[PDB]
Amino acid sequence: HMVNMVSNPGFEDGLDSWQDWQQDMSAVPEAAHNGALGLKIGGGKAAGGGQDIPLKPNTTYILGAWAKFDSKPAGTFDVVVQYHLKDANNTYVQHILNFNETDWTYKQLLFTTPDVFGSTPQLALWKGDTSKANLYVDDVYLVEV
Ligand SMILES: OC[C@H]1O[C@@H](O[C@H]2[C@H](O)[C@H](O)[C@H](O[C@H]3[C@H](O)[C@H](O)[C@H](O[C@H]4[C@H](O)[C@H](O)[C@H](O[C@H]5[C@H](O)[C@H](O)[C@H](O)O[C@@H]5CO)O[C@@H]4CO)O[C@@H]3CO)O[C@@H]2CO)[C@@H](O)[C@@H](O)[C@@H]1O
Ligand SMILES: [Ca+2]
Repeated sequence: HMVNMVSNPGFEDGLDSWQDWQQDMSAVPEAAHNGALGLKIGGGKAAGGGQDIPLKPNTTYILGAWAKFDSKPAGTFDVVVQYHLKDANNTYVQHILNFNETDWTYKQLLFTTPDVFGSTPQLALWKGDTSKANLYVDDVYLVEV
């Protein structure tokens, strides 16, 4: 843990640097874990957003995040680093944190990138749950160790 690769990782600059795929995202105080703002992804449909992050090859990273649903979900909220390999079929690979908690929860995983990327890595915040539960996420981490 030295440098955070994620731009606008605490949503303190609103939605700056975050793609909004289903127009279901807002940066609002009610969703804050730290600072003034957090990301709210509205319940009722599957929705999310993300950021393209070029990574170094052959390198070990920690992916981490804080999340909570404001109500018991049926599915999960997922934070993912995803990219294609450069191989026989360009395998798609996903390093996935799953959340279903209604208290602020920090989760983290470790992964090591391939020698060659088949595509540019993407950090996705994917609230696949389809209940009425709203999802809060804040303080996302992607750091080389
Ligand atoms: O909308 C216009 C906009 O689209 C953009 O492209 C988006 C696209 O719209 C989707 O939102 C898409 O969403 C995908 C996520 O990126 C991610 O790939 C996600 O991956 C899932 C996976 O499908 C599967 O569900 C998996 O389930 C796991 C689970 O997490 C757990 O591990 C369990 O134990 O195992 C199961 C497997 O059984 O988990 C992953 C959860 O992250 O799926 C979504 C696909 O529906 O992302 C696209 C961007 O990458 C852009 O094209 C944009 O330009 C355009 O304007
Ligand atoms: Ca914040």
